[PDB]
Amino acid sequence: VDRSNFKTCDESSFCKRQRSIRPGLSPYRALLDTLQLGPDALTVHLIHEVTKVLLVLELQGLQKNMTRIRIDELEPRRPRYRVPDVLVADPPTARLSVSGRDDNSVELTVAEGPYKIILTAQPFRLDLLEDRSLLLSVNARGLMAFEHQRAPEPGAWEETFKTHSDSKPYGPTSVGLDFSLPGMEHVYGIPEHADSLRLKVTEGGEPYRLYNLDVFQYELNNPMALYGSVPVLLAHSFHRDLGIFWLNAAETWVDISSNPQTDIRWMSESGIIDVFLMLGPSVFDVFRQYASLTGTQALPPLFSLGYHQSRWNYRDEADVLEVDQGFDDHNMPCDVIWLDIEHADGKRYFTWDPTRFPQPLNMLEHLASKRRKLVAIVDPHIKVDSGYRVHEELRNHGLYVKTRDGSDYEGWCWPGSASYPDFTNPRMRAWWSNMFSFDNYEGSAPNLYVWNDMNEPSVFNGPEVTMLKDAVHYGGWEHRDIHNIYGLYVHMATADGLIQRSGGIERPFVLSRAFFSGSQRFGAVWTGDNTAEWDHLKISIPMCLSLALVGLSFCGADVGGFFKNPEPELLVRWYQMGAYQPFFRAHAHLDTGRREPWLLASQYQDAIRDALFQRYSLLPFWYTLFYQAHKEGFPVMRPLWVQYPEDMSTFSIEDQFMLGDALLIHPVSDAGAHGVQVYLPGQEEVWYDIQSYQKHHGPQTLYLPVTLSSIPVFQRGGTIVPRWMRVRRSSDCMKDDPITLFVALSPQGTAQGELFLDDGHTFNYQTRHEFLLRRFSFSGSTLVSSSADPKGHLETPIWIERVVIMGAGKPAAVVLQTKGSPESRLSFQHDPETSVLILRKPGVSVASDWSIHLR
Amino acid sequence: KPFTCLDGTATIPFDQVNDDYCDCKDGSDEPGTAACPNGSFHCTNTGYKPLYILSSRVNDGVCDCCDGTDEYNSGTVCENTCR
Ligand SMILES: *[C@@H]1O[C@H](CO)[C@@H](O[C@@H]2O[C@H](CO)[C@@H](O[C@@H]3O[C@H](CO)[C@@H](O)[C@H](O[C@H]4O[C@H](CO)[C@@H](O)[C@H](O)[C@@H]4O)[C@@H]3O)[C@H](O)[C@H]2NC(C)=O)[C@H](O)[C@H]1NC(C)=O
Ligand SMILES: [Ca+2]
Ligand SMILES: [Ca+2]
Repeated sequence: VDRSNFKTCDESSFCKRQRSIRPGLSPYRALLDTLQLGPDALTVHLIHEVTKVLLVLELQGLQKNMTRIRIDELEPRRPRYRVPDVLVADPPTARLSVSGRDDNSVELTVAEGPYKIILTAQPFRLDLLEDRSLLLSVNARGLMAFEHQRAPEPGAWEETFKTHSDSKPYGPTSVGLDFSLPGMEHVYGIPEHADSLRLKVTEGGEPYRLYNLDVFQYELNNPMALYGSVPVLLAHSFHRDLGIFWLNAAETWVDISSNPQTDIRWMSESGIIDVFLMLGPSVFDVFRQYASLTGTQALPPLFSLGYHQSRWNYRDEADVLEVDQGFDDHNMPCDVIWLDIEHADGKRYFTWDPTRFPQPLNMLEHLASKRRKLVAIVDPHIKVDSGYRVHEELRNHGLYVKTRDGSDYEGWCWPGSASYPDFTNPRMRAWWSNMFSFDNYEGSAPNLYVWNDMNEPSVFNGPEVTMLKDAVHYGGWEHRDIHNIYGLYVHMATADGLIQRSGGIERPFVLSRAFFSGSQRFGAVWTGDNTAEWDHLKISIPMCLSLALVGLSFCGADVGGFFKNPEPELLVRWYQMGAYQPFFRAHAHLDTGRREPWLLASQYQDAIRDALFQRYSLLPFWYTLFYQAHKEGFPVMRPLWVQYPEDMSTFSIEDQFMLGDALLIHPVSDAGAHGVQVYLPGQEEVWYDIQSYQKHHGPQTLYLPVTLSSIPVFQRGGTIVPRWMRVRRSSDCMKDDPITLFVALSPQGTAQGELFLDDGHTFNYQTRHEFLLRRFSFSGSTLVSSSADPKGHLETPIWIERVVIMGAGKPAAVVLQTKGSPESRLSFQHDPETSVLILRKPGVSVASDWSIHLR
Repeated sequence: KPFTCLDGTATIPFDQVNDDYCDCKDGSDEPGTAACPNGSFHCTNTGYKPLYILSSRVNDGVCDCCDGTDEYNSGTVCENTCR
């Protein structure tokens, strides 16, 4: 990084003004004579004792253990921004009742208890309790600051950064508030930062910054703002989980301090104070709470969970077809091949280079014959060219972002001079969606999906490589008001384009660089332009875990690193790490050497093929975890503390993670490693090494030996993992194949697991209830398949070809019972050394109820 | 009467030959299906050069043999392109 291109808190006038306020007696007080209580909210006026500015507090109890606090000016010169399109519904409220009242305080009960809110009038404070347990305080350190709008102080008004002058017509309008979390020492979230999963105290340095920015050659372990911003913070202790969602789309700085107690301060450039307090008590309760507000992860089409091969750039159609054929000649599975910016006509999006891609439909038909897909890049910057139809239409319809003088903003990006469509305008989004029809996007087909890059937006000659603060958007809002949702709107409009081009039948696949709260509803995200170095391989875990905690489950990092050339050992370890992360794509910068996996020496090719085969065989498990994310809002990739909340030794772990509740992964992430230290948690828990079947009792730190082909993965006792053991060239080839169930017995001789199946790519699971959700359960010598959702029916040829039971003794006989058939006897194999029992060919449909009895 | 794997690893009845479950470590009991991870399917390609393909390419929905015999129960109907 060139740090001089990005503002520190002292270089952002509003951050410097807010941060200069230190703990003390707040000048704000509530005027209790103005208190009004209704069934949905409590409202009361607040006054600043010195300036006499009046604000309005709207306090609400909400269903599912949440509280909403909104503060705005009582009589503003002009309305303040309130974030649209992020919340999926108007949250259901819970009634507040006055249970206590004096001259300086009001005690409110939420519904019939146990939650209570204490409003103190002077100084203004809110305390949130469950019975007699204080959960959180608001304005405890008196850091609330609401800069009222003055008539349209260094840098309070006009402000320059480098050569860029922000005219700042509305002057200082920042808002900020502090929260106290007694009993909390560990906080997480607020992505995107290339930093530790457990957030650091910011007292002696910079606050964490949330401002979507394109940071060239970003560095590690620092609080600089990266490409996306999710203003959600989680707090974990042995006793409880809490969440804070600060709904503001302006540049935001977050200060974290410790005392046991953690204090959090949010400071935003503009808008209102709008904050949701998610009171848990469990971390799963917090996930459900946040999902009720911003929605859940969109169910990926199955192919998007396979392996993606990309680079900047494949040369032409012949290169794409040679890469396709390379995977098949080297028996390596791959679902998608990607086309970066050189596929277009001079970076005019929605076009094709006429020499390199003259016949895109023919290229797409060949990929379709191999049951593969293609992804093409489409960025939100439009070349200024009178011969380019997209530019002419957007210019003619006034759909570009404007400068204050009313002219269309022009900046520098990949096509040279370019304009920026105003994605905050709902008509611009409708136009964009419609551009993805097969009639408008000539050369596209149903196996062509999309990648949105540079959607911060990236502006090469702009301040901090983004758009001017005082550019003007739909409704007269300034760029400063909306910045962090610009990328989300690009992502949303593209996803809607792919749904609509199919007549609403096909599920979309869109990868986005920039994001905000709610982006989980539109597709995948990735950690941007990382580097081919061991420390960047390591940091992919805390970065994708920080995203998973705040709802963005479909995350990944570029396999091999984007910048520079990885050594073969690093490329192998990166394939192994990526094979166990939700979004799995190899990508590389323009000046790097080619790194298709068959270009390496045989030892490296073989370790990469092994990692690809592991991933493809686990697709039924991955698909089921994503279905659970889509239905419940639970993360796919999880920190160990989510599964072991009372194990304080797991609270900062970031070199290991879990997939659901069933697999624990510790990828090798150091050159020349001959072993790894694996922490296997759980009192009375057992773990099975999935390669050797060796059983290990928790809690312990195991030193596991490793070779180049090793991927340290353990299955938790008590779980059933489904796999497709017949690895084929792509997921479409496999999606109707038989399943093998891997049953890992707990010390009590029990196990359970689910399996979701559908057609792999449409909305039929929701519009026609065409799916299966099975529950597999093992207890007392019997394995049973039953329906976990009887509404789902699916005609499928999928059958159970095998059952592998770890921790089982040798039976004398194995009997299968299924409705509509006579009783069956199965053959079996048993290894007495490992206590692994293999049941041969059950032969039963996955859609049927059945039971297998041992002895 | 039984079948012995070409590698000598097991002896199974003929009913476990092409039964869509892998019983031989060499894949020799499943020459006609996709059940074995290391098996091979023979493209007879009558009137042209014969080819062997991976067993994972039998009924994968992709036309691998020029005679189309690898796709017999997948839904993909392959045309004869041997010439
Ligand atoms: C909204 O908030 C309410 C209130 O917090 C919440 O209900 C509570 O859920 C917790 C579970 O998270 C309940 O706690 C249990 O209490 C019983 C006794 O009443 C205990 O037996 C339970 O013990 C288990 O867990 C312990 C560790 O936590 C283990 O040590 C033990 O061995 C057991 O396995 C557990 O403590 C609590 O009773 C309720 N409280 C009320 C008032 O209902 C509710 O779930 C939240 N709702 C939503 C939608 O978020
Ligand atoms: Ca067989
Ligand atoms: Ca085939």
